[PDB]
Formats: sequence, structure tokens, C-alpha cells
Amino acid sequence: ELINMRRYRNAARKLIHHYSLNSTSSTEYKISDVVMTMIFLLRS
Amino acid sequence: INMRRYRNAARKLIHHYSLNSTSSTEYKISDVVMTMIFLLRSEKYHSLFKLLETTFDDYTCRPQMTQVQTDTLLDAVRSLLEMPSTTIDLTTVDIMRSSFARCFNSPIMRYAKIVLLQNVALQRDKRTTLEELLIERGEKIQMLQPQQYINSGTEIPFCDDAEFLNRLLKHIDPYPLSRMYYNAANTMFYTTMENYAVSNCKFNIEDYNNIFKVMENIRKHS
Amino acid sequence: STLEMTQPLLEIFRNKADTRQIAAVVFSTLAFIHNRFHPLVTNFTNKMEFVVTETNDT
Repeated sequence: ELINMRRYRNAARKLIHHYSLNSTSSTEYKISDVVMTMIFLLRS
Repeated sequence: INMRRYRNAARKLIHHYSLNSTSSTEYKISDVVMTMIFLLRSEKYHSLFKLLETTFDDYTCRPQMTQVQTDTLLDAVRSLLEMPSTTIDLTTVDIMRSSFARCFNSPIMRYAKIVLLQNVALQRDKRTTLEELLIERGEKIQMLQPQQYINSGTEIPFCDDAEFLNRLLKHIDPYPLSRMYYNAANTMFYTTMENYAVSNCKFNIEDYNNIFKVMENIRKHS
Repeated sequence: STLEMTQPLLEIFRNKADTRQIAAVVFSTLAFIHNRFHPLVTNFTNKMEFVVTETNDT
């Protein structure tokens, strides 16, 4: 098995921070990124 | 030892330096001394008391509180203002502290030296400019869609019964007038200069001087 | 009062409960000023959404 949970978590945390606090749209960030977020959350 | 009276002065001083300082001539060196004594008595508040006394042109090894200690400090603050509806950011308190530093560094006497300035002590080692406001910019606005629009309660309403509204007016007649302004409008939209909390671009008396030349036109042109 | 029996002001503005009432307050007040300065052209058509922002950085 080989997955970069590390970078995934990193981007995901950054995401969740800004997203949950801005409460609004994420033009910097992408669907791939939220996907990796949920991936982290499944594997953790 | 009228701890009671001393506290009573202290709270007034707190509001006067923090926010919405509607009061006048609040200042009294004896009263602030009573404040310091009250602080000393306040064993629970000794942390804040020592922080405050620390105010001098040195300030290396700031308190460096753990966030827990800061939270307890804010608890004290709210318990001592006894108007806890908000917890202000520590930075406002540190700014009042800088004002107290000015108070210390003052061989200033019978002369009526009103401070007559907004303190510049909010800095984070940055520089700021009016045209640079265009660079602060609404790129963020472009990065955000507006939340929503809907038609509900739609279009153009209009006024209700004049007589009922006079009935309501009668409750308004008793109240004083223009003191409401002198409290709210004056204080609030003077202190709006707080917005310079963003790396303190300087205030400019000049455009605020618009007010007379702009309002005059009503009378000037009947 | 006509505006849905306007509810307690400062908390209605507080709490991030619903953008809708905030936007309605804004629109209605603006139309009111429009009318006061001149009832001759009572209103203005253009629909739009509106932005709230939550950060000192703005």
C-alpha cells in the first residue's frame, strides 16, 4: 500500500480551517482537494 | 479601605479607555491610584495587576501566558467590567496599556494636555497607504459569490396609518434630543478609526473636515 | 413595522442566523432613502445578490 495521507491531511486541514471559518466559496481550492479530505477521513 | 469605591472608579476607567467612553473628564490620578490599589487587593487579578505595572519602555519578556492563562485573564476582565456580552481581543487591552505608558511618561502638569490623538501602538511591523487600499482590494470579493437573492416580502411597501404612527410618536416625544447623537454618532464614528487596527495607516483629519462644508449647503442654499 | 414586523435589531443583526433579513434590511433602508430624497422616481429595478464578509482582512 502507498498513499500520501501526509500531504492529503495537510491540504485538508488547511481547507477545513479556511472553509469552516469563511463559511463561503473556495475559489483557491478544488473538488479533488475535498475528495482527499474525505479520503483522509475514511482512512483515519 | 473603601475597596468598593476604588472598584467603582476602576470600572469607569476601564470603559473610558476601552470603548464607548461616553463619559467626560473621567480622568483623575487619585482615582487611577485607587484602581491600582484595588488591583493589588485583587489577589485573583494579581496576574493582570503585574502585567499592568510592567508598563515601561522595556517590556522584554512579556507575560507570555499560556492560552489557558489568557482565557482566565479574560474571565477576570469580563467579571470586572461586569458587561460580559463580548470578550474583546487582548490587543485593545494592550493598547490601553500603551496609553498608560504614555501616562507614566508624562511630567505633565496644570496645562490642559488633552491627549488629542489616537494611539499608534497596534503595529505589526507593516506599512499601509490609501491607494494601497486598492491593493487590499476586493479580489476576495471576486473569490466569493454573494450568498443569495430572493423575491419574498417583495418589491415596494409603503407607510401605515398616520394616526397610529402618531400614537407611537407620543412615546418618542418625552425623550431628549441630539444627546442621542452626541453619544452614539460622535463616539462610535469617531472611534471607527479603530479600523486602522490593520497596520495603522494614518488617519486624515482632512476628509472628516468634509462635514461642515458639506452640511452647510442646506442653509447656504435654503 | 410594515417590514415583517421588524424584530429586535441588534441580535437580528448578530448571530449569523440568516443573510436574508440582513439583505432585506439593507434593501428596504436604501429604498427608503431613495424615496425621501425624491419620491418622484420611487424605486429602481436591478436585482442582485449581496455579500457578507467575516474577516478584518476586508
